[PDB]
Amino acid sequence: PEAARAANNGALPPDLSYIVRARHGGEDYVFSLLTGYCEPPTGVSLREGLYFNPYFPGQAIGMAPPIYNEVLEFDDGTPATMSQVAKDVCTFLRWAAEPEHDHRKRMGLKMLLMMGLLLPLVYAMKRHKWSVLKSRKLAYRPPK
Amino acid sequence: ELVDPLTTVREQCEQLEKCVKARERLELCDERVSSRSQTEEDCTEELLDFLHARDHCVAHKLFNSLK
Amino acid sequence: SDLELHPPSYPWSHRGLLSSLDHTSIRRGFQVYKQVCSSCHSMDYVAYR
Amino acid sequence: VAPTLTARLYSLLFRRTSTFALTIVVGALFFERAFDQGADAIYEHINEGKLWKHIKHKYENK
Amino acid sequence: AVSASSRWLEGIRKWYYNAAGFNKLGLMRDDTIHENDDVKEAIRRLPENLYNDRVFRIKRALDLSMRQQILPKEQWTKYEEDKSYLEPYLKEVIRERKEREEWAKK
Amino acid sequence: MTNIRKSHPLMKIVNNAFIDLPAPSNISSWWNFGSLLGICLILQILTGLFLAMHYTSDTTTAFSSVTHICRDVNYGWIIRYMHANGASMFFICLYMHVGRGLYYGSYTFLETWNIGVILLLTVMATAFMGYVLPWGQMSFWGATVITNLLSAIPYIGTNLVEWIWGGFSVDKATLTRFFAFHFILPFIIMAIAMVHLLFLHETGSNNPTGISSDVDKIPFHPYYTIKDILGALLLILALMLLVLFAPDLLGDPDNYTPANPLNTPPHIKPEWYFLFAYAILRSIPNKLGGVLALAFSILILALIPLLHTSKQRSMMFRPLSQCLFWALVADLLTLTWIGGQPVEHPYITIGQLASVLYFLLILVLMPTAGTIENKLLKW
Amino acid sequence: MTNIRKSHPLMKIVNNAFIDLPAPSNISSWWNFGSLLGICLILQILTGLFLAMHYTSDTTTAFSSVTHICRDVNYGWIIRYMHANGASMFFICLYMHVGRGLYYGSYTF
Amino acid sequence: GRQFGHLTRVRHVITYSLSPFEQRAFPHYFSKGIPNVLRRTRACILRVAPPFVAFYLVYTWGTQEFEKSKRKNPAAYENDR
Amino acid sequence: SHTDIKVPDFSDYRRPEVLDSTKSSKESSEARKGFSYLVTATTTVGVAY
Ligand code: HEC
Ligand code: HEM
Ligand code: HEM
Ligand code: HEM
Ligand code: FES
Repeated sequence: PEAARAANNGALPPDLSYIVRARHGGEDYVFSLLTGYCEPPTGVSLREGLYFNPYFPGQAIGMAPPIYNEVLEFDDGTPATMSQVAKDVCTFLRWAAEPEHDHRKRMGLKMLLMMGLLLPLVYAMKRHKWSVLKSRKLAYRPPK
Repeated sequence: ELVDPLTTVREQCEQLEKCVKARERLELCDERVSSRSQTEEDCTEELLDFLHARDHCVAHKLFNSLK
Repeated sequence: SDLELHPPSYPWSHRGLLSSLDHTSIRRGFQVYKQVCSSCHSMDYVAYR
Repeated sequence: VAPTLTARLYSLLFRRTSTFALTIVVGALFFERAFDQGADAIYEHINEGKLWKHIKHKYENK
Repeated sequence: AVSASSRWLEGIRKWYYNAAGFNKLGLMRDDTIHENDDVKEAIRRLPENLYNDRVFRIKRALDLSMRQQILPKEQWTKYEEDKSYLEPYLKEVIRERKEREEWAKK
Repeated sequence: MTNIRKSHPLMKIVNNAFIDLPAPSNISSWWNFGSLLGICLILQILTGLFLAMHYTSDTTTAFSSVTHICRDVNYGWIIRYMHANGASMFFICLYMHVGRGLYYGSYTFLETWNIGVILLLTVMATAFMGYVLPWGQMSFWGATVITNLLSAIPYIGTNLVEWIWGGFSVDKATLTRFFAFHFILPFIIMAIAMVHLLFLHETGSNNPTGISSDVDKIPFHPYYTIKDILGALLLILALMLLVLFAPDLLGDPDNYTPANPLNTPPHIKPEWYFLFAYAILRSIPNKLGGVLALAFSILILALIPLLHTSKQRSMMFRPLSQCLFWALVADLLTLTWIGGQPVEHPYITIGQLASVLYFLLILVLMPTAGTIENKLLKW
Repeated sequence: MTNIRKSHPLMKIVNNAFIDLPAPSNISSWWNFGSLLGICLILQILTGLFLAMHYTSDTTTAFSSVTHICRDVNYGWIIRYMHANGASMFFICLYMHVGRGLYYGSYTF
Repeated sequence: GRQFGHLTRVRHVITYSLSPFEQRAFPHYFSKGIPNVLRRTRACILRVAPPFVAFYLVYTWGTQEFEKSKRKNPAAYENDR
Repeated sequence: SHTDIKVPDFSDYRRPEVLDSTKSSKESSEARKGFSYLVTATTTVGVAY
C-alpha cells in the first residue's frame, strides 16, 4: 500500500475487483465518470494532480484521464473510440463482480416455467379439501 | 480520426431547450462572476444542473449509436 | 454537500430480465485492462481460470 | 361407448396406490429429461452471438 | 358540556351502532362481550330458551365469517330492537362480589 | 384406542398435539404466519450451517474467505444469498406475526404473549451479530457505534464496554466472539420456541371475531395442513424471486470494502429492519436519556396487556380503535424512512415530532379510545 | 391440588417427572452413573464453549492459537485441561453405565 | 382432559354436506366472486387509505423543502454579498 | 315432527355429470374421481423434480 500510494502522490488506487457493486449507482457510475471531464467553472481552484470531474464526490480526482480517441488497437480491429473503448471496459468489470451472472438467470427462467404449474395446482387442491366446509348448511330445529 | 459517436450525439442534445435555457444561466452566473469572482461565488452548482438535464437526452441516443 | 449527479440510466445488453452479457465485447474489455489499468489499479481476486 | 381416457386411466393406474406411486416416479423421470432440454433453447434462442456457444466458433480449434 | 352534540351523539351512538359490523352478521350487542370470570358465572344462570338462541347466532355467525359473506340487509338486526337480556343477570354477579371483596377488607 | 399406532411409542401421543389439535373454523390467511416463521427458521439453520464449513473467523482471513465462497465453491453463490436474504424474509414475516397479535387482541393470552416478547428480543440480537461477521466496512463501524453507545451507563459503563470488546477496540478477539455466539444462539431460540408454543395448546387459538369459538372446531390434519403448505409455497418465490433475479436490492448496504479503521464512510446505517429503532435515538439530544428510549421502545409491548380498556376483544368491531391503529402503521413507516436520511433541519424536526406521536398513540389515545365506546354502546 | 404452585405454569407439572418420580428402595451406588453422565455432559458444553471464543480454525492458525491459550489468556490453562480430561472422565463413567446395564439385565427394557 | 369429547354442549343443530367429488372446485369463481371482492373492498378503504395519504404528502413535501435548502446556496443569500 | 326435515338443493355446487336425478352415479363415477387424483398425482411430479 505504501509503494502504491507513494507514486500516486498521496492518492490510493482502489481495488477494481468488485468495485462495480461497491460504489453506488451501478456500472453507469463508472462509464459516465470516465466519460465526463469538464472545464473548471469560473471561480474554482484545484490541486495540480486533482482534476475537476462532476460525478466524483469531491469533484477533484488524482486520476489523470486515461482515455483519448484510439489509445489502443483491438484484437478484433474495430476502431478504437473513447466511447467504444469505455463501454467495452464497463462491461468487463460487471462480469468480474458476479462471474455467475450469465449462469444464474437460467434458473431465473427455468424456475418460473416450473412454478407456473404448482401455484394453481396447489390452489386446486386447497379448494378441493375445503369444499366440504364451504358447502355447509345449518338449521336450528328445536323441539322448542 | 473517428470523431467518436459521443461528441456528435453531444451537440444534438445540447441543442434542446432546457440545455441552452439553463446554459444561459451559466453565462449569467459566470459573467457576473467574471466581475465578482473575487467573492466566494462559483457557478459549479449551475454547471451541474446543466449537466443533468443534458445527459438525460444523451442517455437514449448514443448507446444505441454504438457498436 | 457537493451536488452528486446521478448517472442517467443507459440501456444495457444485459439490462433486461433474461438478457445476458456479450462475451465478444468482453475480450476487448479485458484487453484494455492489461493495457491501461495495469499501471495502478489492481485486481487481486481473479485467476487466469 | 368406450370409457373416457380418464375412466380407463383411473382403473389401470390410480386405483392401486402402488402404481399410483410408481407412475409418479417415472413421470418426473422422463419429465426432467425433456423439460430441461427445452428450457435451454428458449433461453439460448434469446441470446444469439452473445455466447461462446455461438461465439467460440470464431476461435475454436484455431 | 354536551347538549346539541348530545343530540348529535345519538346520531353517532344510535347510528354508531350501524357503523360496527356486528349488526350486519346477525349478532347482538350482548353476545359480543369479551368473556371474563363474571360472565363465566353469568352464563350459567340463563334458562334454556335464551341460552340456545345464544348458541345458534354464534354458530351461524362464525360459519359466515369463513365464507367472507354477510347476511341480506333485510335480515340485519334493527337498532330499535336491542335485546339486553344479559344485563339483569350480570349486575348481580358484579354486585355480589363487591360485598365479599369489601367485607373482607375489614 | 385398539391397535391405534399413536400410543405405542409414547412420543407419538406427544405428536397428537398437532394432528388433532382442534382449531376454529374461520381463520384468515393472517394466521399462516404461525408456520412461516418456523420454516424460515429451519431453512436458516441448514443454509446457516453449510456456510460455516467454509467460513473462517480471523481478522486476516475472514473477508478473504467470503470472497472464496462466492467465487470458487460449487453452488457457493446461492447459499450465501439464501442465508442473507433469508434473514430479511424472516423479519417481514415476524412483524406481521406481531401485527395480527394486536389488531385481533390476541395479547389477552397473558403468558404466551410475554414469551413472545423475549423470543423477539433474542432474534434482534442474533441477526445483529452475524451482520458483523463479513468484516466489511459497514460491519466494522456499524459495530463500534452500537456497542460504544452502551457506555452511557453512569459508572460501570466504561468497564462494561471494554469487557465485551476484550480490549480497547474492535480488533481480533472482538470478532472471534461474535462468531461463536452467532453460531450457538439460534438453537436457544429453537429451545424457547417449543416452550412458546406450549402454553398455547392449553387455551387453543383465538379467532378473528374475538368470540369464544367453543361450539365450532375442526381437525387440524386434513385442512390447515394444506393451507400452511400453500402458505409455505408462496414464500419460496418471494424468497427465490428476490434472491435469484435481484440479489442486492434489499441488500441495501453497498459496502464490501475491507474495513479500514482510519477511513470513515460518509453515511452509516444498519440494514433496513433496524432503522426505525436507530431513528428514535437521533431524536434525543441528551445521550443517556437517549439510550433508554431505544431500550424502552420494544419493552412497552409487554405493558400493553395492562391497557386492555374495553369489554370486547377484537378491533374488527371498534371503528375508532381501528381508526388510530392504522395511523400507527404509517407512523412506524415514517420512522423507517426518517432514519434513512441525513440529519439536516427539514428532517431533524420531523423525527422529533413523529417520536412523541408514536408513544402518544400507544400510551394514551388507544387506552382512551376503548373507554368512549363502552360509554357509547351503553355498556 | 389447592394453590399448589406446581400446576400454575404448566411447565412445572412437567417438572414433576423428577421430584415425585417413584423409585425403588434399595439402589446400589452403581445407579448414580445416571446423573454423573449428565453433569459430565453439561460441564463440557460450557468449558467446551469458552475454548471456542479463542480458538481459530485454519491450517496456518490453529496450532498457534492453542499455544496462545495456554500462554497468554488469564486462567486459560485450566479450561483446556478441564475440557480434554473432561472427555476421559466422561467415558469412564459411560462404560460403567453400560456395565450396570448387562449385569442386572436392565436391557429387558 | 381429552380435547374433543367435552368441549361444549350444543343442542338441535343440524348439518348437511356433500362429498368433495360430487361438487366443484369453482362454483362460479369469477361471476359470483368479482362483485364480492368489491363490496368488501370498500368497507375498509374508508378506514385505511387516509393515513397513508398523509404520509406520501409529507414525503414529497419533505424532499422539496429539503431540496431548496441545500441545493440552491444563492437562494436566501445570493452571491451579492 | 322430525320427518319435516328436507335437504336443500346443492345443484349449484355440483358438476352436471351427476346432475340428473334418474341416473346411476356409477357410470360417471369411474372418471368422475379419475380427474381429482390426476390433479394430486400431477402435483407430486413438480415437488419431485
Ligand atoms: C494514471 C494511473 C492510472 C490509470 C492508468 C488508471 N487509473 Fe484509475 N485512478 C487512478 C488513481 C490513483 C485513482 C484514485 C485517485 C483518487 O481517488 O483521487 C483512480 C481512480 C479510478 C477510479 C475511481 C476510484 C474511486 O476513488 O472511486 C476508478 C473506478 C478507476 N480509476 C478505474 C480505472 C480504469 C477503468 C482505468 C483504465 C481506463 C484506470 N483506472 C486507469 C490511477 C489510474
Ligand atoms: C435465526 C437464525 C439466523 C439468523 C437470523 C442469521 C442471520 C445471519 C445474518 C443476518 C448473517 C449476515 C448475512 C451476511 O453476512 O450476508 C449471517 C451470517 C452468517 N450466519 Fe447466520 N443466521 C442464522 C442462523 C445461522 C446458523 C444456524 C448458522 C450456523 C450453523 C449461521 C452461520 C452464519 C455464518 C457462518 C455467517 C457468516 C456467513 C456470512 O455472513 O456470509 N447462521 N447470519
Ligand atoms: C421466532 C419467533 C416466533 C415463532 C417461531 C412463533 C411461532 C408461533 C406459532 C407457530 C404460533 C402458533 C400459530 C399462531 O398462533 O399463529 C404462535 C402463536 C403466537 N405467537 Fe408466536 N411466534 C414467534 C414470535 C412471536 C412473537 C415475537 C410474539 C409476540 C411478541 C408472538 C406471539 C404469539 C401469539 C400472541 C400467538 C397466539 C396468537 C393466536 O393464537 O391467535 N409470537 N407463535
Ligand atoms: C460431549 C461433548 C464434548 C466432547 C466429548 C468434547 C470432546 C472434545 C475433545 C476430546 C477435544 C480435544 C481435546 C483436546 O484437544 O485437548 C475437544 C476439543 C474442543 N472442543 Fe469439545 N467436546 C465436547 C463439547 C464441546 C462443545 C460443546 C464445544 C463448543 C462449545 C467444544 C469445543 C471444542 C473446541 C473448540 C475444541 C478445540 C479446543 C482444543 O481441543 O484444545 N467441545 N472437545
Ligand atoms: S456517537 Fe459519534 S456521532 Fe453519534
